[PDB]
Amino acid sequence: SQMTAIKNLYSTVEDEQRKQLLKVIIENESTNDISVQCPTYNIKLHYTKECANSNNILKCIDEFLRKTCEKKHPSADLCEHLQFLFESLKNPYLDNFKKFMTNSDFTLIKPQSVWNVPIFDIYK
Amino acid sequence: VQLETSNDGIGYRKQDVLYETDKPQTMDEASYE
Amino acid sequence: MKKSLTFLVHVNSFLQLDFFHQLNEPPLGLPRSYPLSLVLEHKFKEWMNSSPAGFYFSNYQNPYIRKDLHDKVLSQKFEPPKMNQWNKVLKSLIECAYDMYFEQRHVKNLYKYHNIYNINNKLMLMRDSIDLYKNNFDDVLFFADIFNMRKYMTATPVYKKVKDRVYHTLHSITGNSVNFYKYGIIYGFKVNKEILKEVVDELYSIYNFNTDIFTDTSFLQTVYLLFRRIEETYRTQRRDDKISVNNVFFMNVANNYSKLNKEEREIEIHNSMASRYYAKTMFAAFQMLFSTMLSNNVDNLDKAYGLSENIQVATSTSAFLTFAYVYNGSIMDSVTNSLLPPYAKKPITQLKYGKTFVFSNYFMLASKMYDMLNYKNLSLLCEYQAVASANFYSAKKVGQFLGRKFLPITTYFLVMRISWTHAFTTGQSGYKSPESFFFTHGLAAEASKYLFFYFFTNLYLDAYKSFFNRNFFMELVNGFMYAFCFFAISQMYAYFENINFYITSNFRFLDRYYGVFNKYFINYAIIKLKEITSDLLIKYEREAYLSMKKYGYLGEVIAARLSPKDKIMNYVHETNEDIMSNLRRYDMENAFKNKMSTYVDDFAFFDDCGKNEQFLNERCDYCPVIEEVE
Amino acid sequence: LVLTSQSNENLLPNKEKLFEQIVDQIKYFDEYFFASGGKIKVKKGYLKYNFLDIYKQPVCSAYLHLCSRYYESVSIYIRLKKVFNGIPAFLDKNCRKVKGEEFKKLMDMELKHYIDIKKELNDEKAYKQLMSAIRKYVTTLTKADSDITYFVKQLDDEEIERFLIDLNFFLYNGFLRITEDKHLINADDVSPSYINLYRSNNIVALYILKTQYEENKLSEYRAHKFYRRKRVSNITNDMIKKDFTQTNALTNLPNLDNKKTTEYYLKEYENFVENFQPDLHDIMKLQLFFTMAFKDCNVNQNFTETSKKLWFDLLYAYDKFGWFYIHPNEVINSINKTDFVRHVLVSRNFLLKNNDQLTFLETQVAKIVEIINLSLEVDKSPDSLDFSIPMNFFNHKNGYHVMNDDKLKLLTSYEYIDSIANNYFFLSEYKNDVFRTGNNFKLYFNLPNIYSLAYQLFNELAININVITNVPLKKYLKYNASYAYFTLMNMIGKNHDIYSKGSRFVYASYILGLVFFIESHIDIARLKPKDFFFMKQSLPIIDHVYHKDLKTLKKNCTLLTDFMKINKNSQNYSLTHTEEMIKILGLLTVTLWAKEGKKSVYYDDDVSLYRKLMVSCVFNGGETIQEKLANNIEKSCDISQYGIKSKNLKDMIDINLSIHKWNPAEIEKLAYSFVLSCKMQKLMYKPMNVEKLPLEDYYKLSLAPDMVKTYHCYKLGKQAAELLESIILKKKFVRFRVTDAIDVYDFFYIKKVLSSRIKKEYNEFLQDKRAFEKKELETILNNSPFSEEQTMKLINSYECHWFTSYENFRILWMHASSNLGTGTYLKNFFSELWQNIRFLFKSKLKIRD
Repeated sequence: SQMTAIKNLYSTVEDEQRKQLLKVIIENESTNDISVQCPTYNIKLHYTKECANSNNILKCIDEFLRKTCEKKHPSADLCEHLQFLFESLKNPYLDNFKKFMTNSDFTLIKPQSVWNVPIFDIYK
Repeated sequence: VQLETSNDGIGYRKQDVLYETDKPQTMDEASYE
Repeated sequence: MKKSLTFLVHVNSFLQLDFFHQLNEPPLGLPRSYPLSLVLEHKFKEWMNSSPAGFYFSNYQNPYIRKDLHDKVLSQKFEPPKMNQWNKVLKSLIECAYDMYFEQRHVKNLYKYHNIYNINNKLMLMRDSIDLYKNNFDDVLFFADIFNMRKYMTATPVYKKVKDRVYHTLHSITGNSVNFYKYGIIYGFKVNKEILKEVVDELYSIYNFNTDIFTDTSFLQTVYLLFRRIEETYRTQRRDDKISVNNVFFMNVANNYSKLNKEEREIEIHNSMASRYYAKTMFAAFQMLFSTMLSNNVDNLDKAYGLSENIQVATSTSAFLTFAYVYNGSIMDSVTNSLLPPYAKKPITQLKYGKTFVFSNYFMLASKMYDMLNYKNLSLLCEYQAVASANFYSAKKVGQFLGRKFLPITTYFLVMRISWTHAFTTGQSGYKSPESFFFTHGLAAEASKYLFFYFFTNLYLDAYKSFFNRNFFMELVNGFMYAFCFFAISQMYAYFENINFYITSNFRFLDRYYGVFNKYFINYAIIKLKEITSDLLIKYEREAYLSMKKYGYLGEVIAARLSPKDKIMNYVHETNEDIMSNLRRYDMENAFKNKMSTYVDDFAFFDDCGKNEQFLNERCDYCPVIEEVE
Repeated sequence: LVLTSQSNENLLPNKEKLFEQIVDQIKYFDEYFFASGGKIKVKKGYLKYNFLDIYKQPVCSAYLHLCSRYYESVSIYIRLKKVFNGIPAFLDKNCRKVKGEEFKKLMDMELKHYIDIKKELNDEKAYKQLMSAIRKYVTTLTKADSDITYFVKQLDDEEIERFLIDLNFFLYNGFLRITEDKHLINADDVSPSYINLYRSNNIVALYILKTQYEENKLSEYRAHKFYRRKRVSNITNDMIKKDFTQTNALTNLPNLDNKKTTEYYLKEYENFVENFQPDLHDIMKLQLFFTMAFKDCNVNQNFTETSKKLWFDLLYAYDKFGWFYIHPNEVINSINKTDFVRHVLVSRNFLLKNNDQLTFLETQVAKIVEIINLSLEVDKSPDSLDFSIPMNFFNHKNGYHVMNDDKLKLLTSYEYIDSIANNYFFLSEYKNDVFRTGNNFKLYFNLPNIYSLAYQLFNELAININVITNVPLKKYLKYNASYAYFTLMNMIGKNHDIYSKGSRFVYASYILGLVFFIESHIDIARLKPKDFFFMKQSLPIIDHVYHKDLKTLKKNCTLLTDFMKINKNSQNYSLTHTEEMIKILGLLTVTLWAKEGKKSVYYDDDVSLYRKLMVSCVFNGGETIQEKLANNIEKSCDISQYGIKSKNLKDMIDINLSIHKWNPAEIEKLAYSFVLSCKMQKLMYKPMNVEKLPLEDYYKLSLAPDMVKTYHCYKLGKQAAELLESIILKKKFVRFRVTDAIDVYDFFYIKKVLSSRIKKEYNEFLQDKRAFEKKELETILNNSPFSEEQTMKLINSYECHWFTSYENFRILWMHASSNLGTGTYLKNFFSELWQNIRFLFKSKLKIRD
């Protein structure tokens, strides 16, 4: 689990200022909450320039990411992070991602939530 | 609004369901040694 | 008052086995002994699961297993496991671990082969704690001194006059440093039910008649000062010093203990215990007793079951659905005790090993108090908490790996996770105030409505398949939801190691929480329980369950967007005792300003902000203005 | 050396003599005391005697713990007589209302027509001024303190009266005022001592003695400056040798002059009673302390004529030369300045609650130190052997100095101290109350264990050490060694803590020094069961993963033998008698840590591995067995006949010790048999290689001695471990069944030589079991030069160790099933198979006649 993952992490980590910082977390597990929370990555893009021809916004970012993995745009971070992470997720998840840059039928971008109005919030 | 996704997380793999049942709650760790 | 509590099992008897199991060398060819509180924590978990009523709930997800449960319930072949079935197992477990001390290489040389006279005083005390526990194993309860307000004493002794009872002020009651005992020191005693009842009626006859001189929290204060004077009239220079009272490990028995007679050793164990422990035990008896004599709403709380289909039968569906709740109640959830900040955290939920062993013995104290006072339903309802105390390990492991959308159990503990953040999550100088955790909010009562409609749909669908839905089922919820008053109210009794929790204005919490819930439940009895058919019973289930999955989905949403730097959440989770006490008076006083209402509009915000209208984002009940002055 | 056993006829005059020393200590009780009814009387002829020169009398030296109770109860009675008779002189000058002659008329406790002042004085302005006047005199004596002097002034007029009533009640009647809480208290507990004042709630009486009579007169907070002053200079051994030279004992070693060391300790008993000149009534009460102290003369708890002579030596050793286990200057340097408040408060509680249990212990050592003197007086001629071997295989470096002569002996240094530890375990049929401290004439032959007595005081320390933390200090007791070593210094030194001051304990400290050090630093049985699991369970070895744990034994044992040195100085080091007797008493406590039951430490099977190799390590001067034997064999023979490289020499000695239940006395016989054989196989045979062995050279193993045989029987066991691990990982439970578990052993009985291509051979075995069996024999029987009747005898004579017993059959499966014992499905599946595999061993089982 996530509890085991931080315990598996504790062998790998090599700084005592980190190991003490990880020790107090693992030691206080039964008394205190521990949750793993991801950071957001924001996909910056020109909306009207990119999403003009694509059918969906879900379809649109796929046609954006395939431009960047094959390739300076400020989404250069994300396609590094994908190839880094899919290197760690060794056999099944690297192949379908490498297959993703070929097949246009594929959508990597998929909705995690049921979408309602408005789609975008336009910042006054 | 929630959309039920396929459970494939680190805590949420099918492998992790069986692994946490493989080790029982050891009396050694609950003693804090 | 002195004869009321007889301390059966001495500390330094039981302290040797749980705190000091490393010092005990095992008998030969046999592994190292684990501490006795862990073995009584871990065999308590394995007892429920081997006991047949616990077997069905741990396998409730398999449909072919649980139909064997429902068929026994309708045919009344079901009972929850009484703790009279537990104590017989406990007598064997303690006599093992006592004999696994007596078959040690070093005790057997001194104790077995030679005559017992004038042996080392532990080795006699390690014997007499068995011989007392064997004779009275059903009455013994076990307790742990977790919270201590210890003074400072200069360590060259002062002549103590015999008549001098030092604990006569509230300045002699107060503690400079506060010492938590997290590794646990467990001892035992016996409650004489009659002689206690002949005491606490006479104290209630003093308070009720002479209200001229007492208020609620003044009389509660001054009984505890008697319970420090009786604690001091047992203290002598022969047993212990000044310093050895404050330090538990410095306690021993009289140096002439081994030479005394069997009738004289047993009176010495009672005297040697209650020099240090007469306050905490006898006040724990008095706190539950004195509050429920005051509040007029206990009779209305126990005739809820007892008229139509009482739980004393213990085979009815009324007795099933209550225990079916409490086993998934998981008394105070292992998820939520990691959630609660340290001021509102119970002292008993801080033991490093042996939580369920203390809890299952703690709540059976509260059962005997209600069995004194003829509240035989609440005498039974405290047992269920003590009987379902085994799943404290289970409530932790549910949220880790068990399937979220699969288990109704998991969706229950995820909503109750958010119920301790209910007025907290609306924050999107902390302008919000901390909500009262001693109060149980609207989500907690709705979450127990889920497990009732989860189980009673699983019961009814097997009744129409195998085999007056209006007036019976109405008397079932009138039973069931007024149990949830009591499981929410008896949290206040768990904070019995300190007096300063109870001194607040909401001392009779049992009345003012009852009226808040009775206003809530009548407003639920009128509307949703107006029309009841079989079709509606399934209809109210998945209408709730989808909302419970909706309410359960909030914690995955809100927690990812949180920031550590809130000016209030640094302040709520403080551990400085001068800050720990400013909050425990605050949530008790500011308890009932909160309401039992759940709003659907809590997270829809107004996008436009008029500066005068900036309050409409906030949406708490009690919103005091907090203004930054520089 | 077991006193009860009547087996040995050479020692029966020696055993009978030792009892009549113990019976003779009744004669010292008879000569002063008379027993009339149930009350003990002084004899009528001894009414006039002062009893101040008891230290000159022999009954003090023969009853040390009793004579020390006496001169507490006399030194208190002298000093409180000086104070209370100081009052009417001082009442005149510093009180105006009541003068001292009025004080004498008020409280003379001779019967006229209790001594409550206020009902008799009946004058309130006098009373509050009199209580003011006494408080002035008590604060007069406590001038040297600020904190105690503060605590005296806070006392009421009523609370100072109870000091004055009880001080006068003591001097008139000789015993205290225990009237409060009286169910607990016996007869001796009333009797005056520094403990029994404190338990009696007379703390003001302690305040007087703390300031003006005894040292460290400052309070506890200033005591950190005190003990740093009582640090002394280090003493050179050439200073030490000037004292030991004048006497030589029976063991032909230097000894302290015993008439000097006795004369050193008696100065503290002389200065108690130097200038006291008794009245008529004073002798009547000095008899009362003499009856209360020497009521408890007993045949069991006496000091005999040897232990008497030694107990004064170590007091003179510790006070002058600083000769405890831990050096006394080391303890005070180990304390931090803030922590001296904690260390004293442990020694207050530890000595209060255990002064009865300690004074039982210090007598109970005195029986066993008497028998250690009996050990040296055993005739050692017939069990000696005249011839000697050039490397000491059987002599122990830390044995007796008598036994350390370089000759082989039939009874080594072990079996004596193994027999002394056997003295506790031979038991009479009927139970005895040895612990009863009253007067008994009977001589109880059962003796309680000196270790299990002293372990129960370890249990009381390690409780009272855990005041300082709420964590239980389970493994971490080794770092809180200072909280014990300061309590030890208060016992064997002068007990400077007057609230818990008792008699000095030497024998209790030299045991509780070693018992605490064994049960904290180097104990292994009570550490957590996963970690160091192998040393807790004596078993054969099949993989040598465990050698990193073996170096913790050498780390622990060399820490122990550094602890057991009485003198820490090694510049000009020289053994003495008193150090030797404690070193032998040091070896006793190590043995009683190990032995359970009448069987010896080396030969028992219940006792762990770790204790068997610890006890063997302490005798060898902190060398391990595996260090001792490898150093011996490599110089005594050329092992490269047997192909054993000198790196792996220590593994083989480890490998063969593991066979015979981890027995050092067994393998020492094996190794020297190997050394005797290694010299003779070298002349008459061509060398072999046991790490790389051919099939054709298997007959070389048949002629090999018992070490190299089983060291090659390991190599089959190691190989079968690495098949059965690799077969499971290959079959991954797809093809893994019971039938593989049979066939792994079926390769294991057949295969006799380590192979390079192991998995290749096993696939050849599954195809043809019988034809592969012929392939082993046809190679050996053809290629060995011996006849095939002879060669078949050499094969059948040798048996590999894993076959002969069920446990040695077992652990090959237990090696794999522990190496794959993570998951519940992984582990209980391996619990499933082993029931089926037990059916295999019945088929193999044969009997050799």
